[PDB]
Amino acid sequence: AVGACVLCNSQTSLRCGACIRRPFLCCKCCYDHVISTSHKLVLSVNPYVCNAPGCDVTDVTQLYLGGMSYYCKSHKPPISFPLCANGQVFGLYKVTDFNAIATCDWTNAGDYILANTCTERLKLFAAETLKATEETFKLSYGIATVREVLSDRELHLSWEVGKPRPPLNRNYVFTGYQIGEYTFEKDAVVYRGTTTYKLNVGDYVLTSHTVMPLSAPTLVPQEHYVRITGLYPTLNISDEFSSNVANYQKVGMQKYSTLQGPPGTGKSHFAIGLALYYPSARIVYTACSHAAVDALCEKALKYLPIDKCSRIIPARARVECFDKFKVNSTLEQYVFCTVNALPETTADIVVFDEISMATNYDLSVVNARLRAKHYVYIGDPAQLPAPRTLLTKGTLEPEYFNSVCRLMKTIGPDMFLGTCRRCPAEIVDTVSALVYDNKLKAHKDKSAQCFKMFYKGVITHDVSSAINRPQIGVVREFLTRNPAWRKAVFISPYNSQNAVASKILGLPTQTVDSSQGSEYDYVIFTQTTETAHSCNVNRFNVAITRAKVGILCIMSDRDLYDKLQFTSLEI
Ligand SMILES: [Zn+2]
Ligand SMILES: [Zn+2]
Ligand SMILES: [Zn+2]
Repeated sequence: AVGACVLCNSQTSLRCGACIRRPFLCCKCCYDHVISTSHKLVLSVNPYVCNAPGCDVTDVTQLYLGGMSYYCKSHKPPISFPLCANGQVFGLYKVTDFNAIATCDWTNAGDYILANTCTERLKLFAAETLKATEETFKLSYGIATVREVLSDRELHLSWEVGKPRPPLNRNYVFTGYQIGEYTFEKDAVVYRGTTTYKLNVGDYVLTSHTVMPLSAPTLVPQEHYVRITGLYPTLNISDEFSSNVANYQKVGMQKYSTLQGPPGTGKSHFAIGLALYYPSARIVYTACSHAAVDALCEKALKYLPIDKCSRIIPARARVECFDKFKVNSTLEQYVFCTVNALPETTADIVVFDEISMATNYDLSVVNARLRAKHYVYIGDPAQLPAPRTLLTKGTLEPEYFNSVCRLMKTIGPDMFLGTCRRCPAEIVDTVSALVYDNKLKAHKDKSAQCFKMFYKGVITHDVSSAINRPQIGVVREFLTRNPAWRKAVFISPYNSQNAVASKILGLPTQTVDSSQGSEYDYVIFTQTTETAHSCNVNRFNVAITRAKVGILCIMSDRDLYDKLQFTSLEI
């Protein structure tokens, strides 16, 4: 019951009992929370409530200080002072944005906009409130019961009555009962057991968690040094990494640094190269996803001592991680760990990659568990953000993804990798104009294997996941005449479309959001629909920037189709 205001940092003992995170408020600000919102319960060592028997008066605007206890207007003694007096609430040591953040439901984009345009402490209140609201609601979907078990990879499901049903994507992970975590893909449903337990009938919940509080800021205050501080540069750096030396120096002359790395521009190369320039430094490589850390591991396995590297895995192990480094050895000079599994340690340089996919919660967790001399944030605000499962009204723009992306979109990034080495020029040219203001350059020539076709087709829906069978049919007609594409990866914005494409075409499939950070020779993309999800420029950017040799885009949107600097196909 001891703390300081979360708005002006004035110590007090008053906590709001209506806020889900019960923050500490001083006497001057508590008055504005209570007199401007619906939040009227104030908490202290003793609940501010009428102490008279049988009274339900909890509104502090209706309460009075009588003697040492608190009473309402119908029970207060003659000599009593109003608790809410002189723009203050009685407490020891005797706001609009805070009010919005405290009263919002996190379903509108404006909520997330405020949560990133506010003060740091407010940013941390919003983050923890959001996570809480996300969790307190994950308990309101129906439960799953197995009708019949057909194969080892497919089941029949029966859903509970009264509650809504959660979608069947990997984003919606489930805990089985403790038979292990499970994911489902949309009659028959495909099941994926983190273990090889033969899911039987009579078996049966959405994963959840407990919102631990936060303490560290999203970004530590910036520090600009006069020279490389805390690190010892080499003087014989491989020529393969020589282009990044001027950037590798800025990292050492600053507390934190921002790198915008468009697709195929060499982000992982910059990351592992930072260690070769500082060969004595302890480096923690972290990201929110397991695939990102594994990508950084695979890159290290080529340029770094395989004996100074460790892949930290959570004891609760769902996906397969990297199995070529020492597992769970925090003592190594090179530690590769997801944010949630971060140990409480120290380092010289911390590298946080895939920053577009980070939440302000993740950023705080890192600035806490990891105390370091230099933090490096690598990503691209023109790529996809982390899913905000409560956001249903409005679109979150890149400047509101997190604090780092806001910086990259407002003041600019500290470093910008401007040469794409992966994609054919046709792709590079298209994205450079679409999201990079023509600042992205192409190293490769035009492949002449980048084609586009405008075909709206027919849109069917499995619940809400979209499907366009006619667009799959067009792809089938294309594969019969382009054999070199039988190895192509099918990519779409919809899981259901991918499922239908797997069966009809036989190609490996991937959603755009799951394709992020992956590269492929040939890519086949069907927009499937003309929706805000299907036409998002970040999503379209990621999708087409996956191809190294060729791409075929079956388009549903006239604008994005015209912008594709590809050869048009007819059929
Ligand atoms: Zn205050
Ligand atoms: Zn409140
Ligand atoms: Zn009373």
